[PDB]
Amino acid sequence: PTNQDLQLAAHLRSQVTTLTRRLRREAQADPVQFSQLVVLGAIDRLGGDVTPSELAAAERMRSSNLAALLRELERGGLIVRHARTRVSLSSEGRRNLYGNRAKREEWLVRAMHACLDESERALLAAAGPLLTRLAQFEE
Amino acid sequence: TNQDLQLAAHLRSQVTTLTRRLRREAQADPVQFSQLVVLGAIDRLGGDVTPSELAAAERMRSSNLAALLRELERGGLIVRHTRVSLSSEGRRNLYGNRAKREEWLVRAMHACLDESERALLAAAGPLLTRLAQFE
Repeated sequence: PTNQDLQLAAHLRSQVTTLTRRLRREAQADPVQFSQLVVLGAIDRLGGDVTPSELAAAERMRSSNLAALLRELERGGLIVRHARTRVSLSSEGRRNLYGNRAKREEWLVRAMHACLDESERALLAAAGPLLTRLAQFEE
Repeated sequence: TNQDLQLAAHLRSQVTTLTRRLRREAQADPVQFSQLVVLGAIDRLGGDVTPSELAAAERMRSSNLAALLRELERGGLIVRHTRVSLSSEGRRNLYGNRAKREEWLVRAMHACLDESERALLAAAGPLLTRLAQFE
């Protein structure tokens, strides 16, 4: 393992985490909304019919803490709790999540038109799927 | 914008997924995890922060935050002086965690990518930094 591979990893890490944190700010959502969005996005990611436990585990979230945000989400109609207990997005929940994601994506399009040319977007299109491959790596 | 929107939806997902994978390779349970987030937040802000600027910086709620600090102090990772800083052990945990994510990424990039894939990433990477600094 070369040191140059170590500096490529350091760079890739800072770039991908730094871009992810900017996209966080583009949610345009106060503390309460932001905490809620994370839970919501997590449920949709896991396929939308999930135990509190599975959700806590996937978000390395604490059982105690999720219990309370799940409580807020139901009061606000964004999730629906059945049946073991499983939570789902209500269609208000979807409209909200997809909503925020549509904002962040509009934002990014405008970054990409202002920051990059066509051949640079084409590189990002080739490179982006390799991020997924590293994200899904099993050794 | 159809392609444009396609690219941006993919790109967002690709970045935030690998960043999710990165914080898993902390290999921390929930309690140790929730903590690194405040540690990094404090480090990122220069490390002489009050709870409020902190809570504010990070889109973060104060119940949550107050409770994390007390764990952090008791664990020996932060020092209190109404302002808050990282102890050396806290600087050590944080940077140790960063190192280990890097070590993990290296193995990942050597195992599942070929040489030209890694070079595309070296080439595309910086573009990610520009989109992040788009103020």
